[PDB]
Amino acid sequence: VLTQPPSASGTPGQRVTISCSGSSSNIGSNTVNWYQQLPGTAPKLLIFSNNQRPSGVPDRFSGSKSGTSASLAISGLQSEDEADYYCAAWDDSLKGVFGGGTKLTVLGQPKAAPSVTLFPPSSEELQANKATLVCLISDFYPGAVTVAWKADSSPVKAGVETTTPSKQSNKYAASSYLSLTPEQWKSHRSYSCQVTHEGSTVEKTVAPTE
Amino acid sequence: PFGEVFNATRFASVYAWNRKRISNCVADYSVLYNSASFSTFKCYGVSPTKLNDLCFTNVYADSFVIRGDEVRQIAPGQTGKIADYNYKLPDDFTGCVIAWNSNNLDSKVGGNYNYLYRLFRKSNLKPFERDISTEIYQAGSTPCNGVEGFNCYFPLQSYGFQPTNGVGYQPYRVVVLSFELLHAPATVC
Amino acid sequence: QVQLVESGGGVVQPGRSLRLSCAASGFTFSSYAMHWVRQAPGKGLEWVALISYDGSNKYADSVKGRFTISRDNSKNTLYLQMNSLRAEDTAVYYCARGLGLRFLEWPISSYWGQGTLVTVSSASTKGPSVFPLAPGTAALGCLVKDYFPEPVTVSWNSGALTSGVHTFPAVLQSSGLYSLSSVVTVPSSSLGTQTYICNVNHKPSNTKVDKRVEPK
Repeated sequence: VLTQPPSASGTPGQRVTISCSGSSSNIGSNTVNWYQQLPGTAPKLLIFSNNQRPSGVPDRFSGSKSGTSASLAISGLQSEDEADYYCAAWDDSLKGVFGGGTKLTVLGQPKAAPSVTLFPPSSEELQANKATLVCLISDFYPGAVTVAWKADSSPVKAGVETTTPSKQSNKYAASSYLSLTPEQWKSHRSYSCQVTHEGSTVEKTVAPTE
Repeated sequence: PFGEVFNATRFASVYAWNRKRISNCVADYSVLYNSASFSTFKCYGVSPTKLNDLCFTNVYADSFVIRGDEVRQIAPGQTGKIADYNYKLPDDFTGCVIAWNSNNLDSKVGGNYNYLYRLFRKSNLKPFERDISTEIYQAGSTPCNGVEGFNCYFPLQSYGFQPTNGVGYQPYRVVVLSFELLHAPATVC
Repeated sequence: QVQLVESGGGVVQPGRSLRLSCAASGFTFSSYAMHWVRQAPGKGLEWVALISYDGSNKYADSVKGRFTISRDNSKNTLYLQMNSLRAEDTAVYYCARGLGLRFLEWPISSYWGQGTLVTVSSASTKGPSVFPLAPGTAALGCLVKDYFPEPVTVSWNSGALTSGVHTFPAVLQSSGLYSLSSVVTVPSSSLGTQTYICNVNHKPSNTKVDKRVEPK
């Protein structure tokens, strides 16, 4: 009922704006509001009544409203602004509406190569007659990676599963799992996950010999 | 520019009242005094006549929404949560207070959430002082530590104007005309 | 000490019902409108409903015939009864306080609850198996394997160990079960003397598993 651009971005120090379109039933007759949401966390109010700030919200956050549109301006962009921004407005239906949300990415940030740790199947899992290899990828930017699994220098896509988000470190983390039978783990002489990032490939290897 | 003010689609909330500098237009105040669409039209320190005949450096038109039975508070020397916490006229004011019923513009079925007023303050406003703060209000003795606990409240409230409210509770649009000669009350030339 | 603690989440067969609760404690809950808002994983917030500080209930269209919002002011508790539940009802449900007292019911105030996850599916809840990942630093951890639904908690030494701890986001197998690893990086010299216990809580299964992780 309220449309926002899905994405926005800027460099630390820029001014980024986020737009919101509505209708006569909502933005056209009631005030607009803005919320900041960090990943999976409860949102925080930062603008009410078109351009008023709750106590604690910096003045580099700024709201405006004309007709059926509304805009959020973030001056002096900081990395801690990386988040989802929602406009919100009462609808005369007596509803209450959040726009789709705009994920804001703070872009000015140094590339970093990933750290890879590969665990063999534990002996306690092998006693359960299952076998999982665990590849953990850490501390990389930007967040795109390719993960590939090798059984005896041969690629295998059979039982692989992967992820990819950012963590405590703005740096990214991901994890990949290879499912195997105990016999497959014993009968091959080695397994690898190779992690490709910014053209450069880093690979780790485990073997049932060790 | 009496159009921007009296006929605006929307008025400000009383706590965040709007101010427009007039000074330089040409104002037949007498036509306003005659409307009878204005429920209220008190002048202070000057008569409705000779309202064109006074000299000043600045004129201001202040405007906001309040409920019907709060209009009597927009006058010098009044008490109450509007004159104490929202819009405060001074004792030696010179100018006029215009008001009219805006039930057909400012009420909504279910409730209007848009018109606000401040409920609490640590002290009364200064004449013509504007307070758009939203700090937590400590009502009791135990401080709030930045959180709205047991005796600790957001300092703003909504009128929730409904068409069916009693007339004392219906919204009234208010325009205060103010005449200044160098931060002193304007008089007649 | 303003708290909103909500519960009632978990897995529900489609079509059946479910009741959410939200217990408030640090303030005069009786004086405030309360909201419910949902968020499906990876998608936008959707407003669900509000209830005034006494009798005035507004609902989103997408739930208007199936959900009912309730208060019990003498128990300081907000409720949400859900009926004819559908796969698209799957989300994290937050309760949240109105911006101000009485009539300032809207907008919402950034005093929100923890959120609880509702899953509408025929799938049955399964507890995880937990395997140790044995180790100038070393890595060691716990593999948290084959659970549903989200989430699991992971701590180390009952929370006494914080440095070096990174719990990874879960992966979704084609089985529909999840798996997760938590890893901690340690100085390679500690492994002779100090010890590492991962603590896995899957509150949907109501299972707590602990695993010592030792050198080979």
